[PDB]
Amino acid sequence: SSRIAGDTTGKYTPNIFSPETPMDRSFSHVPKNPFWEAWVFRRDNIQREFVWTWQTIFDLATFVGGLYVAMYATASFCSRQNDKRNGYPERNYYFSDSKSNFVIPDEREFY
Amino acid sequence: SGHPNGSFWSEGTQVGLNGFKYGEIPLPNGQPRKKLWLENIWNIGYGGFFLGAFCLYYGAPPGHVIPSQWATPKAKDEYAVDMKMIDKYNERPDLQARLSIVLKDLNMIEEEAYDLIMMRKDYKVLLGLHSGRVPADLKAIYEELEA
Amino acid sequence: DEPKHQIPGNALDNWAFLRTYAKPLPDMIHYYYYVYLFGFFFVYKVADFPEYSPRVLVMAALIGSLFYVRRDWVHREFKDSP
Amino acid sequence: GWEYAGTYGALCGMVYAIGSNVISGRAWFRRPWVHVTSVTLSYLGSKLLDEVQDTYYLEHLKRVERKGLQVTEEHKKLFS
Amino acid sequence: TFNYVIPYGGSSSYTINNEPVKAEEVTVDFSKEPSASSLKLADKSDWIAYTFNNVPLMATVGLLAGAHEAFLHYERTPIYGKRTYNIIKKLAPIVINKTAYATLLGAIFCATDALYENYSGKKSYTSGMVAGAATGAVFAIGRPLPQPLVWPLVFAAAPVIADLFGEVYPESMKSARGYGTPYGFENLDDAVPTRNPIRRNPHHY
Amino acid sequence: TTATIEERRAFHKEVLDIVQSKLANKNSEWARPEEPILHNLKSEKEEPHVYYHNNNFRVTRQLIHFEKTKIFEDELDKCMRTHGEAKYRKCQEIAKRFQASCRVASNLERGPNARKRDVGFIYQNNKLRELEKDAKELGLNNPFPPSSPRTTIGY
Amino acid sequence: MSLYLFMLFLQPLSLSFVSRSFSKISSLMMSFATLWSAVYMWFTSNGANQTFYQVVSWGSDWSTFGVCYTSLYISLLCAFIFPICVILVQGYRALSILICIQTAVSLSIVSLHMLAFYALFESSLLLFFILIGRRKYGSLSAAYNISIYTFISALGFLISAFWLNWSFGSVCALLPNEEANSFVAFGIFILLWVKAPLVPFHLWLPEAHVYAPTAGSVLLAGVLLKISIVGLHVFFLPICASSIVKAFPLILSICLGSFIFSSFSTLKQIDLKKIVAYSSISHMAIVFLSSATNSGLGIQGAVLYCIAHGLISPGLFLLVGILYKNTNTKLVFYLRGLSQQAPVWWSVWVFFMLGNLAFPLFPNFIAEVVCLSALFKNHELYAYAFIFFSFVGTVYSSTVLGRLKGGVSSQCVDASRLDVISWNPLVLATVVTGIGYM
Amino acid sequence: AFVFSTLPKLSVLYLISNSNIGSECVWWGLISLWLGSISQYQSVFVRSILLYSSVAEIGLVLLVLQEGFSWEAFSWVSIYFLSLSGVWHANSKFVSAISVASIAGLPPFLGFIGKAQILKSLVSINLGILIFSSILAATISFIGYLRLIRLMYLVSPVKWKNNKDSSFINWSTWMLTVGTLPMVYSV
Ligand SMILES: CCCCCCCCCCCCCCCCCC(=O)OC[C@H](COP(=O)([O-])OCC(O)COP(=O)([O-])OC[C@@H](COC(=O)CCCCCCCCCCCCCCCCC)OC(=O)CCCCCCCCCCCCCCCCC)OC(=O)CCCCCCCCCCCCCCCCC
Ligand SMILES: CCCCCCCCCCCCCCCCCC(=O)OC[C@H](COP(=O)([O-])OCC(O)COP(=O)([O-])OC[C@@H](COC(=O)CCCCCCCCCCCCCCCCC)OC(=O)CCCCCCCCCCCCCCCCC)OC(=O)CCCCCCCCCCCCCCCCC
Ligand SMILES: CCCCCCCCCCCCCCCCCC(=O)OC[C@H](COP(=O)([O-])OCC(O)COP(=O)([O-])OC[C@@H](COC(=O)CCCCCCCCCCCCCCCCC)OC(=O)CCCCCCCCCCCCCCCCC)OC(=O)CCCCCCCCCCCCCCCCC
Ligand SMILES: CCCCCCCCCCCCCCCCCC(=O)O[C@@H](COC(=O)CCCCCCCCCCCCCCC)COP(=O)(O)OCC[N+](C)(C)C
Ligand SMILES: CCCCCCCCCCCCCCCCCC(=O)O[C@@H](COC(=O)CCCCCCCCCCCCCCC)COP(=O)(O)OCC[N+](C)(C)C
Ligand SMILES: CCCCCCCCCCCCCCCCCCCC(=O)O[C@H](COC(=O)CCCCCCCCCCCCCC)COP(=O)(O)OCCN
Ligand SMILES: CCCCCCCCCCCCCCCCCCCC(=O)O[C@H](COC(=O)CCCCCCCCCCCCCC)COP(=O)(O)OCCN
Ligand SMILES: CCCCCCCCCCCCCCCCCCCC(=O)O[C@H](COC(=O)CCCCCCCCCCCCCC)COP(=O)(O)OCCN
Repeated sequence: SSRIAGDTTGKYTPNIFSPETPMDRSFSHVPKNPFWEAWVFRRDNIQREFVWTWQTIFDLATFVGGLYVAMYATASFCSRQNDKRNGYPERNYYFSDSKSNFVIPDEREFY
Repeated sequence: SGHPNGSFWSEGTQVGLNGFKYGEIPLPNGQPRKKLWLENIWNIGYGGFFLGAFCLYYGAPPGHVIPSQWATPKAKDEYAVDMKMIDKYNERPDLQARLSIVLKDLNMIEEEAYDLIMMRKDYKVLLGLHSGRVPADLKAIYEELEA
Repeated sequence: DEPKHQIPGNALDNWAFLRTYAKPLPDMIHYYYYVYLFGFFFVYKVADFPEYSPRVLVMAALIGSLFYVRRDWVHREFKDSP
Repeated sequence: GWEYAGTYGALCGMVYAIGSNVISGRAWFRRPWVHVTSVTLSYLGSKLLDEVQDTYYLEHLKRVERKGLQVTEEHKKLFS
Repeated sequence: TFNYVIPYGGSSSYTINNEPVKAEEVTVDFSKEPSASSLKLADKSDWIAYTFNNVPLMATVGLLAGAHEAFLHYERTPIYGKRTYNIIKKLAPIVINKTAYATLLGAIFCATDALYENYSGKKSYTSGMVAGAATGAVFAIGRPLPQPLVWPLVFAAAPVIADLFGEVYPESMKSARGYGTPYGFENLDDAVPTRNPIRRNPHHY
Repeated sequence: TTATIEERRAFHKEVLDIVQSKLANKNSEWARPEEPILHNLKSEKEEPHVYYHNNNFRVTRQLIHFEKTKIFEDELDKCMRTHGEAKYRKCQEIAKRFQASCRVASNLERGPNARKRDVGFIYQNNKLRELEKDAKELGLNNPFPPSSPRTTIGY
Repeated sequence: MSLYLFMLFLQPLSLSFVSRSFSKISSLMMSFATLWSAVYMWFTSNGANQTFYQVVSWGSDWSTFGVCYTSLYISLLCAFIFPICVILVQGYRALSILICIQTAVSLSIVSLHMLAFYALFESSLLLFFILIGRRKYGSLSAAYNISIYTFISALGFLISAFWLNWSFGSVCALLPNEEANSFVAFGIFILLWVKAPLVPFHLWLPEAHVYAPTAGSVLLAGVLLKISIVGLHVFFLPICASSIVKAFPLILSICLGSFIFSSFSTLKQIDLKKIVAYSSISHMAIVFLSSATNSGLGIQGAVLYCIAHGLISPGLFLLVGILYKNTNTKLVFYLRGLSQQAPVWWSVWVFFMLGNLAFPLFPNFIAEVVCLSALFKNHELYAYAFIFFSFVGTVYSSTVLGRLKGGVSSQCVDASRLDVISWNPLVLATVVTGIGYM
Repeated sequence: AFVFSTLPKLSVLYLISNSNIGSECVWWGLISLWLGSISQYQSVFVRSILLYSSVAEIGLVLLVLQEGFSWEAFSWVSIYFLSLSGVWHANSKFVSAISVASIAGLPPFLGFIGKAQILKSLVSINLGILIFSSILAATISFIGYLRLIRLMYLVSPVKWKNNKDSSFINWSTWMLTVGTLPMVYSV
């Protein structure tokens, strides 16, 4: 019911007319399950079940936007500390409103 | 149980192939397996890459592949000069006071005194002295320690 | 058989909704004629319009885009009734 | 202008011949006469395009000098 | 720099400044200055006056939208069949309601903008965002759940785009010329012009 | 400090002369300069020839600094391994020099956002000294520790 | 340099004249010859020439090509990984598409002109639209995603390049120009934001990798993600440093958010290629942030970590492709007992997964140490944030390994001689770089 | 359709440039750009896609020409003629694919140069709204061009008439591929 397809000698021919099923690469293919396939389809196409609810907005804001806000605040604090550490004047960052034009330290200058 | 013949130093009980490497079946008469089309080209090309990389990493003159190799002797000479100068700085307290005045104008703390001795020949100090940012006393202080 | 997307709604109800697009179709020259005429006169009048702030212009464009009704929408929903 | 215009033109004539053969289903070596003709005309055309570009470059230089752009002798050397 | 040892870019001295030098000897401008009507309309001092000056744009847009829809309805009604109902009684509510609601939205936008700028006392992005937020809130009074969020965001975002690309963008790139020497770099030896190029005359249409 | 356009163009011409002088004789170490081109330009990018030359000089200097720091570390390790339990006393000087070399190498080209490298806790120690002086003279109570004689093996 | 460019132009040229039955052999020989030409370019590149090792121009500013530290590493990496792509791909159509893509990408790396960089890099726009949208195994949605994302980001970059060419008069990197404008800085930045997958512009990469062929995935992960750092070191940092320092808190916000959310999204994956593709996105953020510090450590560490990624992720993608050939499945839940069924494949899979988790004997360790050191030079908290959330990667990698390792399976799915030949160079390069020959 | 969507425009552009017919209003070119892009994206039939592309591009070219950039519009009209020649006289899929790529503005072909001229002229006049709109509308139009590529090679088997009368079609495709590097000086 089966036969060896591969030939190391190089005399390989595919027996498409052979009564016996070749032991080709498809021999070892996984059989698969109907419900697992539908679970895969459901999980990939989870945007179909997306619904805007106040709970969904709450979750998205509190975790994603919350983490962005926390990271931005921490980065701003670190920049302020580094400016105090280095001796630089308060730097004009994009959303900080500063009446100083200091952006890039002059290498030649001693701070 | 135990060992097969009762002796640990007896011939192995398994004759044949433990497994089929790459899944290939040994030929009946001992005929060698025909080599794959890519084997020669693959070995030549990738072995050439690795051999050339080895040769260039080790054969090449210093500073050609690894720039830091070039700097090693120059750093030795600079280390000797810096050693002499820092030793002279520790001995002479009059120079310490002058470098204290130089440091303050450069917004540097006193402990950075060794640092200034180590940045004698650098973009910052060399150009600041020309421009006027660095006090001209630093030139004389450097010279008094044999430059 | 393969996993497939669920189609909301019944087959005949959806087909009935789609069949409401099969209505007498006017020819587009009637709309185009009026748009051409009023557009020519409109371009003549625009050169006399007062200069508006960019912010107001953008808000007016947004309002116009929101208020614009696609020609198909009127097609499906038109009723010859009071 | 460009110092590699003729070589480019010859290669692009080869591009014409081979592409015309491939689009029609023929092999690249088919219709050999088309190759020579394409190469020669493409080389001549690339050259001619280069002189045309240079000539209008020089005309623009003359115009801007008349208008008041103070072009130096080296800048006049930029435009052949 | 293009090396792994020292930082890329460069730095400019803050103490050292470079004297401005004119891009050309004689400057001829083909860009006309703002008209007095533009300054009048842009004036937000009196919020009522500012609102009444800028609403005709919104009313115009609402009238075109209503006319479009009303013509789409009129085109469909059959001339060959006599109609029991009056067509203008059907069509007038369309145009009138579209124009009125557009004018109301534009009025909220302009009034809130002027009121915020007066109270804050400064010209800022925030005035446009707040006026847009209020206008989008009025847009979504009784609308389903995503729309209370999305319309305030869109209507607020619109003035941000208008400010960013209508005011900040032109002012950021006034100095750049494209002819002669680069604005930052005049030390470089480039052909220096007696006069700036005039690619077109001041417009008059 | 103000730069007129005339002076800027004169420096441009002089830099062209420098480039011509360098071009006359071939040099295999052209991109490893031993001296910078001195200038008073607001931005070094204004004169491209000075920019690249001084950038190469800075790179050479930093490579030398790195190798020097490795040297200093080697003698510090040897001195530590030689003395034994007397290391803290006898290796104070060599550690001092090694940490100074580390600070030089790091701080000269730290970058726009990078902070100063505090090898040996010298800047913190100085800050504590200033704080203690001010607190004592002004009668305040300092919530921070007083300055330490030694905080690391050297500095 | 000239030899490398000539060979890069020769590879697509050869396909037109080959017999169409010798195409695979000729393509493999051409790929190895290009690798040798790249080694020659490295040989003729003297470290004494500190700014640029080599610069060549062929009659115009657009034809200006040059190699620097970043360019040389990335070009050697692409020339190293291309032959593996060549052997994995069968058919004249596929060979033609992949050769044209590689020629365009490799010409982009050495280009010194922003407009020529744009022209060469986006020439491979339809080729991926056709490649990812191939008949049976491709998805049109993914091709649309990648094509549209690339088009919008590259058009913004093009607008910034036009403004620079108008103002300065030149857009070549070798001419020193500086700008403080934020619009032009954002125009250049948006390309980097999209090409290096950075949240929320990372959605194109997953769909592309899953529905691209194994050779296509190998090239995409290996060098096309690295094109962002060539653009950053060559065309953004020299001119747009003021804007990166002005926006550094925002840059850190976006980078660290990308790291965290990509790590969390990886946990929700059931497809092996998607797991590797999301690991790539989390890995890109450290590179982008380390370069953005504009320090000597950051640039070197980023290029090193790019090399480490371009040696580790192609191996994982290749192993997954081999397993999919053997099993016709990519779902982790179908695949069990792989340790017993495929000991040789499992060993290399575990080795490369350890490499992706940045264990010491792997190049990812050295690269990560350097990048974290640069972040620590900026601030302590910056490094601490990245170091902690690295544990999320361990969770999903360990869960995947545990799911694959054991169970009951009735299929011997182990790699053949061709497959082992395919990954041997990557394993050797990984070891050699791991012991410190970075 | 091909000859009367390209040839008439050159005379109008010359008349506008030479006789100073320019207006300060940018609404019409902006409306042309946005309407053309959105209608191209929403149009099912292939002829409408190609027709709306011209509306968008001619609106953008009108915005450029009002500001006095005559040279760039005179190059754009010729590059557009060559680019549209192949898609309109569709005989081979590959020629039509190159033509559609050229119309999109895609880098390896001469169409990139022609669009680049117009876009480069835009950044000079420094009108931000126009540039932002240009980017977004260009993306929207690119989706329709991608629809055109999809229809030929990625939807169904395609069989066309064997109308072997490619008088200048092969030359036009050759010119689109080749001409990029000689004309690179323009942009
Ligand atoms: C009595 C005669 C009746 C007419 C009365 C008026 C007569 C004309 C008088 C004067 C005419 C000149 C001025 C009129 C406008 C020019 C248009 C024109 O004439 O073209 C010929 C046109 C017919 O041409 P066609 O080729 O047969 O139709 C092509 C379509 O495919 C048609 O097919 P379709 O309808 O089936 O498909 C429509 C499609 C067609 O697409 C368009 O309409 C393109 C319009 C885009 C904007 C146009 C450029 C705007 C620039 C304005 C410049 C001024 C301000 C400057 C600063 C602004 C900066 C942007 O759009 C849509 O799908 C619906 C959406 C509409 C806007 C889309 C943009 C949405 C953005 C909002 C985002 C918010 C959503 C967030 C939440 C989303 C959740 C995910 O005739 C008209 O439509 C005129 C109707 C007049 C009503 C306009 C109402 C407002 C006008 C001013 C506001 C400007 C915004 C434009 C709104 C839409 C206008 C189309
Ligand atoms: C790049 C940057 C861009 C910047 C700007 C770019 C510039 C833009 C513009 C540039 C445009 C370039 C792209 C377009 C290229 C033009 C298209 C094209 O390639 O041709 C299309 C066109 C398409 O031909 P087709 O596909 O067969 O379709 C036409 C049908 O047959 C329809 O049939 P039909 O009824 O219409 O027949 C009429 C026609 C069409 O008939 C034919 O085409 C049939 C073939 C003609 C006879 C075969 C030609 C014999 C010589 C060919 C040499 C091939 C050598 C390869 C093998 C080596 C053999 C040893 O007959 C003709 O050939 C008229 C020409 C008369 C010459 C005939 C030969 C005279 C005897 C040889 C003279 C000298 C011999 C010296 C040495 C000879 C041995 C090497 O090709 C021709 O018509 C060929 C005309 C010339 C024949 C070749 C003569 C060359 C002279 C011999 C070589 C000596 C060295 C050359 C230098 C010195 C010159 C004297
Ligand atoms: C002097 C001594 C001689 C020494 C030699 C020196 C000569 C110098 C070079 C001369 C060599 C001849 C050139 C080849 C001519 C024919 C090429 C061809 O037909 O393509 C496919 C052809 C093989 O296709 P095929 O199997 O025979 O069937 C084709 C059927 O006709 C239709 O089959 P289908 O219906 O099934 O279509 C399926 C299609 C799937 O559908 C698509 O994907 C269509 C997509 C639209 C085009 C692709 C957009 C992206 C292309 C990027 C360009 C690639 C280079 C990237 C480098 C960056 C450059 C900035 O897939 C393909 O066709 C292949 C995909 C990859 C090829 C795309 C590259 C072709 C670019 C345009 C070709 C030139 C035509 C000129 C026309 C001449 C007059 C008619 O050639 C190849 O084997 C690979 C392409 C080789 C590319 C070299 C062409 C140069 C283009 C680079 C532009 C640089 C400017 C030009 C300067 C050139 C140097 C001066
Ligand atoms: C399918 C695989 C089957 C085959 C298995 C192969 C088995 C491999 C054997 C493991 C090798 C372990 C050797 C580790 C040492 C690394 C070798 C090395 O790097 O060579 C050094 C020379 O050093 C040595 O030879 C080390 C001696 C190895 C033997 C020492 C005792 C062996 C105990 C192993 C402990 C090693 C721990 C090291 C941890 C990093 C090169 O010297 P340099 O010229 O200075 O090169 C520059 C440095 N750098 C590489 C970073 C660029
Ligand atoms: C610097 C150059 C770059 C700038 C570009 C613009 C300048 C253009 C310069 C080169 C122009 C070359 C134009 C090439 C046109 C291609 C030739 C052609 O079309 O021939 C046709 C001509 O078709 C005709 O209709 C013939 C009638 C006219 C014949 C030619 C008339 C010549 C008039 C004299 C022109 C001389 C110039 C006058 C003085 C300047 C034959 O093809 P068909 O038989 O119709 O079908 C082809 C079928 N198939 C290919 C698939 C096999
Ligand atoms: C619609 C979308 C958004 C809706 C939902 C948003 C809800 C989130 C709001 C809370 C977010 C966390 C708190 C951070 C913001 C606090 C308020 C900002 C003001 C601020 O900067 O104060 C600083 C907060 O401390 C700080 O520097 C930050 C401390 C908190 C960060 C650490 C806590 C989480 C750690 C997890 C890792 C994340 C960070 C990784 C680096 C301390 O004031 P100051 O002395 O700096 O002076 C600065 C002058 N205002
Ligand atoms: C294409 C940009 C469109 C923005 C997209 C954001 C997401 C859309 C969501 C809609 C939300 C409405 C839009 C708000 C965006 C503004 C950012 C808020 C920051 C902020 O509030 O500060 C203002 C300035 O920022 C500003 O208002 C100017 C900042 C410019 C916005 C950011 C530009 C880059 C964003 C691109 C992200 C990627 C593009 C993909 C969309 C206040 O400033 P103030 O002067 O009033 O001081 C106050 C004195 N009263
Ligand atoms: C809301 C968070 C921000 C999201 C961005 C996250 C991090 C991106 C940073 C990229 C780094 C370089 C980019 C330069 C700046 C981009 C955005 C920085 C934040 C920002 O919007 O600052 C604004 C200034 O920038 C501007 O005025 C222009 C903003 C960018 C324009 C958006 C689209 C431009 C497309 C142009 C295409 C190419 C055109 C070339 C001619 C307003 O801040 P402010 O200083 O006014 O302070 C007022 C506060 N009270």
